Amino acid sequence: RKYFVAANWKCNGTLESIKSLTNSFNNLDFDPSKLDVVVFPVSVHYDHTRKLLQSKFSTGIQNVSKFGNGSYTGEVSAEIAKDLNIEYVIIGHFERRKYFHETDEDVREKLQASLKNNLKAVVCFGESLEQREQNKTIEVITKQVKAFVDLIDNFDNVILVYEPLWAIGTGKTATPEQAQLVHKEIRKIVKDTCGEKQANQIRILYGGSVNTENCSSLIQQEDIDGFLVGNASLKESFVDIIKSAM
Amino acid sequence: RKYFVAANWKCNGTLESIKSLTNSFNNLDFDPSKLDVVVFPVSVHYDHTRKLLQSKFSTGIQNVSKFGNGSYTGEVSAEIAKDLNIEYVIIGHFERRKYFHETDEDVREKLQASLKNNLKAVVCFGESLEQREQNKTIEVITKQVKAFVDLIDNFDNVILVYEPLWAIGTGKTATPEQAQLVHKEIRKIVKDTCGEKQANQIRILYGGSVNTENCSSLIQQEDIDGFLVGNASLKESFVDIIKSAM
Ligand SMILES: O=C(O)[C@H](CO)OP(=O)(O)O
Ligand SMILES: O=[P-]([O-])[O-]
Repeated sequence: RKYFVAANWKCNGTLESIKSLTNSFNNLDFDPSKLDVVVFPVSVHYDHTRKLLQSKFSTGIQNVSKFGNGSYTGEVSAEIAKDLNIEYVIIGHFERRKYFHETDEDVREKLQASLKNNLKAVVCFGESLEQREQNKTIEVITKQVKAFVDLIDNFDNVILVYEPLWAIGTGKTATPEQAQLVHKEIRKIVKDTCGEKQANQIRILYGGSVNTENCSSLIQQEDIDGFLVGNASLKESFVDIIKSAM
Repeated sequence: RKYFVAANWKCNGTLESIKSLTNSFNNLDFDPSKLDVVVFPVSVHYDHTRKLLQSKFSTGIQNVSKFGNGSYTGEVSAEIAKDLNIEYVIIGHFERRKYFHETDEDVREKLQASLKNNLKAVVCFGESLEQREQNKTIEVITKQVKAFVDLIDNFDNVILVYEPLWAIGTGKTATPEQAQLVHKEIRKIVKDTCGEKQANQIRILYGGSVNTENCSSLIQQEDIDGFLVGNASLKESFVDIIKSAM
């Protein structure tokens, strides 16, 4: 599988901080045919970020609308993303499910709209602390993945992300071994639902706390194909996280 | 009061269509010291739009986060807007109340963040067909305005918009006089919750259907200080709607 390292800048940045951060990223010599490196700035920072990053970096946005063009004040359609050659979208991030009540059906509709417009999708899911302590991790992830997985018609163009919500902001820690087991089962669902080749092709990223210290322990696991990185991707040392995939 | 004519492009535009439309808008000679004219493109179109419009046109975005900077994937904070010199935000548009379940409390929180970060805000509210048919227009608008109105300190920098939801896709039609009656009531609510001077300063825009054939009849009404214009603002003839306020 081609490894995939993504920077989710979330709701952070200034014009000047992005100028310095993108300059630092550009100093890393990597081959984009060997690994994908994608930066997801805030929507209003996209043009600045895409201009400042060298062409080896891919870019995307952090959300996309389930509606197409029309009377949807504040939304960005997949059609507008296509017209701007915004290559990737994040869908289903836990912060959208938590604060903006995004549902599995919304994730399905956004994936559908994205694929129809030739956008590549980074689709997020994962179980809560209570679900995990109830031994419901596989029931929860299965339902979340089955909400959308039958739409995938090209297994390079959809990238899955496991978010261990039980170990985000809970004072709990996931280990590489724990993450590897969930990733194996995610790949088993894709297998079940879409077939063995397709399952062995798709990228499944880890979306819990990634930093320069733990990144290699994660990506060296057999079924962990890269990361969706949050706060560590706002630092110049994010290049060392990319190096773990090189 | 200075009149205020705003283009809510909603979720519409291509880079090419915006190049043509902004060129047509730039041909209109008007004096921005006498009239505010504000364009609200989609977030990922903002940079292109602001570079293409002469500064006589003010610009803004169609939504803003209720949260500040941080782990809010997909949101745009008021701090980020301010660093980009985005001048205006729309808050509380009925489409966000409808499709994204934005509440009065969300509107308040977005307004507080916006004003904290020295943005100007276009704040929308209005009653449904059922509410009007139950004779609850004033009760409903009083509650919607009182959810946020105490946050306003500079009554030039918050602009209210009445959206007659009862006449939007209902087959019902608001006459300019019916609009005027609600605008006068909104101004009375501001007078009694804030003060007389405050109420006489604040702009109250009509946010129902505005086109080249009705704009003159609306802006002549005493308590109508401009418009938040939808589909008609995607047309070159929007310049004639601007002229009606000149
Ligand atoms: O990966 C995301 O996009 C996350 C959600 O937590 O951020 P972090 O890497 O800091 O945990
Ligand atoms: O966009 P509205 O005036 O129909």
